[PDB]
Amino acid sequence: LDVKKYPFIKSLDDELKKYGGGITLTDLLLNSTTLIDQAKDRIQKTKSGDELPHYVSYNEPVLVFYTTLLSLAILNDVKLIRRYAYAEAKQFRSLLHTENEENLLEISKLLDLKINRCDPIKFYLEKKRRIIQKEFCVHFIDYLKYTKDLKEDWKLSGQILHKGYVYLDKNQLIGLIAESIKSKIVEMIRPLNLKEIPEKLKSLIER
Amino acid sequence: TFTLHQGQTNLIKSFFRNYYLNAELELPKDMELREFALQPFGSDTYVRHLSFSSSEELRDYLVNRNLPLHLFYSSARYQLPSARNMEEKAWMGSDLLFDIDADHLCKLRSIRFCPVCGNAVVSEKCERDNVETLEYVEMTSECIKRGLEQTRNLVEILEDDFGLKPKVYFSGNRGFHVQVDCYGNCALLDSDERKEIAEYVMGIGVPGYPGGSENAPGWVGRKNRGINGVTIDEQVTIDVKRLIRIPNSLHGKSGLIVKRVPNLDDFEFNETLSPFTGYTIFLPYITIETEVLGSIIKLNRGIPIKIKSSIGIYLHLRNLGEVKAYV
Ligand SMILES: [Zn+2]
Repeated sequence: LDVKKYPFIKSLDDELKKYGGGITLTDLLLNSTTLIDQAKDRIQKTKSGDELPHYVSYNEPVLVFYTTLLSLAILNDVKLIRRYAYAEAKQFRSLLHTENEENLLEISKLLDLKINRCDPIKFYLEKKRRIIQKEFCVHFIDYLKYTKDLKEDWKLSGQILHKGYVYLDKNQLIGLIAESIKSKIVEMIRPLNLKEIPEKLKSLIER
Repeated sequence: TFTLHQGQTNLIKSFFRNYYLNAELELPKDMELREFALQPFGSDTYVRHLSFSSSEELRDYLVNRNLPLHLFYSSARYQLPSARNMEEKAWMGSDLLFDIDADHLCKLRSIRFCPVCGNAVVSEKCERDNVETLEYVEMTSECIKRGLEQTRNLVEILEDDFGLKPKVYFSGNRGFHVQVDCYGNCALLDSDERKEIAEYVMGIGVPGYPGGSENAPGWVGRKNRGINGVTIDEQVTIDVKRLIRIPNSLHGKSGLIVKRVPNLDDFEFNETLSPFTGYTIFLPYITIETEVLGSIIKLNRGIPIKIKSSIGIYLHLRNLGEVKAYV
């Protein structure tokens, strides 16, 4: 699993460690030049509505991730936080669409999704004019939880459940992961809004 | 001057009392957490918010205090089954229920007459005799078969797709009721999630699967097997707070037990679904010819008849006459 691609994987404090002890994000921010601007850009690219650049395109991805979150936190724009998390998750999707099976399965576990592999089921579909097959299955109870606030496409009726489990294909699994990620973000912003920040840092991120 | 003034004692209530006196109702272990309700005879309104904690407690209340024409218990589990306010009650899980929608399924024949002159009235009262008119709904075995089908398909979807372990029960009158005693995180399914399952089982959003083998695993195979959705009453399923007519109770509209069907194939719609024995003298209100418990019975207004208790009670609760005596 590439932390360079999926920043959220790594804990902020685990990253802050490599910079010293008692190192606080603001401390780096106050002294870093690029960071705050890299965040500002991201917040813009969304404020405008343009594709967000993958995190691998950065030098300090993890640090940039947490910084754009901490900025969103300081900005105080629910509309923006929501607008961002959507654009953000979209971006991560693209990355996953090229990820390994074992890898996809890992982000789920990390993201708290109970999706696993199972003796895939094959059946003749009429749209593909060929046999289709699903190998990923979630338990119907959970699946209902996970899809509670999604769209009609996820409705259990259009689904394929067998022996208590709802069968999924890679594309589906991804969309599900993409979904938790979108939420994970909104949740990751809270612990940053926690402590008090320096007036100097505030004004910097506001300009 | 020599006219005897003596009221006919209700034998029906006798039968019921005797039944409940020895009947062994199918009660949940978490009895103390469920609210019991009951519609008494001669009263349209329910006697709710009761709460027992022993078969005996329940038995005594019925045989001594109030006799139920209809007897249920909430599907929901509470902490204060007796409380009056939802906030006080404290819901903490509800069972998963399904009920074959017999109203939609069968379309049965009904009749409105005057118990006195035994004529057909359209209105609710008979001007001639200034009496309230009655209504008879002929329940056929053709219709019971229709319900038994859907129940079959239902148990399939329940076991095959959701991997659950359903329990089937005769409604006691017009159809069936399937129930899953799920206590897991299942019991906490919100009404909306429940509505999901309901639509799934009803084949709502379900597409057709033109190609699909009969051996597909879900609606894929099912659709290709002729089945296009189970006919249930969603409201029952989506309703987190609902009354489960207690298994082994007698259905006020038939006097038939709320028996549990273990083999849908063996199920027969006889007078065997009635616990009552002896014979009863029945006095028909009207001359009619109809199917009763899977058999045609010819009735003539006024002419007493000595039939089995089963049919007797049945025909009586169905508004076709009165059970004048027992043997
Ligand atoms: Zn009349």
